[PDB]
Amino acid sequence: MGKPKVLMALYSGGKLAKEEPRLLGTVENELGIRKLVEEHGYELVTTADKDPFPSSTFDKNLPDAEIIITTPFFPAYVTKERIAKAPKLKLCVTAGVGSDHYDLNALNERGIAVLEVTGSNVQSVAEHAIMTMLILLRNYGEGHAQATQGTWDIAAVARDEFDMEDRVFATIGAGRIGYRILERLIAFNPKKLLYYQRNPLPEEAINKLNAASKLFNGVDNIIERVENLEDLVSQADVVTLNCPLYEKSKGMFNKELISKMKKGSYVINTARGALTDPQAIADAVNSGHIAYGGDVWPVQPAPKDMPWRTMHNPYGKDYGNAMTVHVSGTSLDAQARYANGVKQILTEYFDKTYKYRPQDVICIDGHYATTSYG
Amino acid sequence: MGKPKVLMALYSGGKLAKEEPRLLGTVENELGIRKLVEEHGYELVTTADKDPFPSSTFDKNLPDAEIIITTPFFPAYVTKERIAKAPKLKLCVTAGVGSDHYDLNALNERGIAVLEVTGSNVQSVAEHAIMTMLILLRNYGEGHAQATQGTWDIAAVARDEFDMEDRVFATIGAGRIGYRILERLIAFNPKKLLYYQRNPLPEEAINKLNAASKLFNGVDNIIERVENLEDLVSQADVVTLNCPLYEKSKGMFNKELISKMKKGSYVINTARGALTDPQAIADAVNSGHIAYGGDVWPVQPAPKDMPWRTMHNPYGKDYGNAMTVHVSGTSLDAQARYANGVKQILTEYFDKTYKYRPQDVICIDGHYATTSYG
Ligand SMILES: NC(=O)c1ccc[n+]([C@@H]2O[C@H](COP(=O)([O-])OP(=O)(O)OC[C@H]3O[C@@H](n4cnc5c(N)ncnc54)[C@H](OP(=O)(O)O)[C@@H]3O)[C@@H](O)[C@H]2O)c1
Ligand SMILES: NC(=O)c1ccc[n+]([C@@H]2O[C@H](COP(=O)([O-])OP(=O)(O)OC[C@H]3O[C@@H](n4cnc5c(N)ncnc54)[C@H](OP(=O)(O)O)[C@@H]3O)[C@@H](O)[C@H]2O)c1
Repeated sequence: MGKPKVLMALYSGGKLAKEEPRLLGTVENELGIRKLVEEHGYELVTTADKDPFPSSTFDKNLPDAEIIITTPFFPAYVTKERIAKAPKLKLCVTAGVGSDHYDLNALNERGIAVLEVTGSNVQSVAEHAIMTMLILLRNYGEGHAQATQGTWDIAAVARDEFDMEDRVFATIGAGRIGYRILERLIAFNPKKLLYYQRNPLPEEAINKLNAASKLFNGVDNIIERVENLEDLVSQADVVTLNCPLYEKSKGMFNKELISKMKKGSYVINTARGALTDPQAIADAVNSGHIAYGGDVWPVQPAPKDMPWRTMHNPYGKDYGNAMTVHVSGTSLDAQARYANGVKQILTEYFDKTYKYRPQDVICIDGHYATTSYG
Repeated sequence: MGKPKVLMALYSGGKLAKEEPRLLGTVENELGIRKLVEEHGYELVTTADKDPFPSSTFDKNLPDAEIIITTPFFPAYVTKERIAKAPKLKLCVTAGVGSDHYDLNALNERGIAVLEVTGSNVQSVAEHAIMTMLILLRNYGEGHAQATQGTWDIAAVARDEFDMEDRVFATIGAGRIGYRILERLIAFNPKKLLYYQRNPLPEEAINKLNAASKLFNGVDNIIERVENLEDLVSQADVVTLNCPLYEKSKGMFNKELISKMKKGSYVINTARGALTDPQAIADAVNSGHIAYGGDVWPVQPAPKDMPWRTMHNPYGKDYGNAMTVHVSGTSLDAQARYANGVKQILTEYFDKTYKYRPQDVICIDGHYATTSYG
């Protein structure tokens, strides 16, 4: 019978966040939304203590949580069991983009509204995917290692060092992030750009890439839709995952699909870790069939023993692994965007106007409100 | 009174090169030019033993060297002293691009011709410079470290993690590589692109970037020439070096010029290591004033104790250092290009037609033949 609770789970930044106000996505700085939440008579409970269910600080504040705020880089998994003891939950907001860590179906069954700050990090992840591509293709790991450990073995680096130019790049998903990856690839003079999704790209999108290809490289018709998944990964040197975890996309990048790729190919996954068969990825990196890079993991924070943390090609420890901890969507520039985004969503809710941006809505009124989840 | 000698100094790749025929830039594979050299009655002496002067295999074969072939990634320093005991030297060819390791003035005084495979690696280095930018700005080092050493400290990565978008990129040199860096930056939505050289860019080059800016980002007039060097580095978040080591460019990026940059700026140098004051770079990285990345060093191979091998920002060992061993110009795709390039230069010379590509000529007939050196 207390005040209504806003329960927010973010990662902790300690003294770093206390001295860097731009680290808004931290428990310390609370996205800057404390004044607003208290202006409207709500109790703001912010915590980084999100696991051991059901003993966490997060779990213990579920019974009076009206609004739940999470963040994908350090995500409180809002499962059916947890939704079942949050009886007055009305709204879930993701501080960022990516809401697979909710049980969206159980939330619909309760009429729960689910919002994201769609578009706050689309450019940031696209930069991360391009960086990953460049790091793997050009063998930055061994090139940096040679400089770090005092030697000068040019041939060890160059033996696995390829240009981006004249490679074939394929993307599973040409949405906001996927398409933005294609855009930044054009000036690298690819041999061909492939894409695979359930609907064909718009025309002016195909025309924009072809126009860019013509201006930069004098090449035309560089983009092409492949409709068979095995056919897409067979033709490509580099495949990026830029689609969502939507149930039948569970584990789609499995042992068989990896086997259909050329030996020495590259897999980038800044989308969702669970799109892959995680051990099949590790097997294929450690065998040298592929190199792998990305920042999303199947379980976050990732276990110490997670096989992706020690994957490498046979050539050496610094060959073929460009993993990072989940950071692309939470650069300082991105954090400013989605902190302001969470503030606008809460303002609309508190003022009881609910004039949300429609692209921000993931679930509402008991139904999905987007193709990005299901 | 033996046959005339072709003296070639390349790096060694051992069993790697013996099993990878694409490693043409190695002693093992000899650029594929042995048949041609012997077809014309020449003795091909290939060696990776290039230092201790005057005792090296390289030095000991100078007295009968007619053609000298070097490579910048592992360069035999053809100094005045060494030219003085190569009395029948006629031609020096660089297996790649970058000929600062010759004494070009002493070669002119002898009428020595000096050739490069201009353009063989322009795209490869531009990819390396962009990769370096992305690695430093986005804090890949700590992001990769966190994943490697079993932890999950999101805030440590994000505290120094910025987007490429809305940053100001400045290039010292808008030649083939510099301009190609600008081209690949456009789709990253920069705030502004600056450049600094002795002559203004052509018009259709300015128009190509502005056209690309308009198509991708809806922005116009994105390129701008700055004429004061301190003024260029004051305004920029990222400055790339893409000009040559031409005597008064010796040590230009010194303590003072670094001090004029904003704290937390970035310096990329895929050009020549000696463009910088090397210890001033180390001082400014270790103090955190800048981050630094690149693959060229003042002395190659770099000493074990070279300060750039252990530079890092105060935040940690994996902050602010993106050094690699000199590899960008020697990717497998690049090696195929400049091995064929060295073959054409030798064909023209052996057939005594000398129909060299004019862009390949660095010195000839006692004079410089390019603005890229002097
Ligand atoms: N690493 C990070 O920090 C970070 C940050 C934000 C987001 N993300 C991840 O990136 C993902 C999407 O990014 P976004 O916001 O750009 O998504 P988006 O804008 O919704 O675009 C997704 C695209 O993927 C396509 N797609 C959907 N299901 C597919 C399937 N099964 N196979 C192939 N293509 C499919 C969709 O087209 P059709 O509907 O026509 O198939 C759509 O065009 C999110 O799910 C999230 O997991 C990561
Ligand atoms: N890392 C690698 O593997 C690798 C491979 C190849 C080359 N490189 C390096 O990259 C350098 C050049 O690359 P490139 O082949 O693209 O050269 P380039 O085509 O000759 O272009 C050089 C540009 O720099 C400008 N410039 C010359 N001197 C300058 C100065 N003092 N200050 C500012 N700008 C100046 C020139 O314009 P103005 O004459 O109008 O000033 C010219 O436009 C080479 O010197 C080499 O050291 C590295």
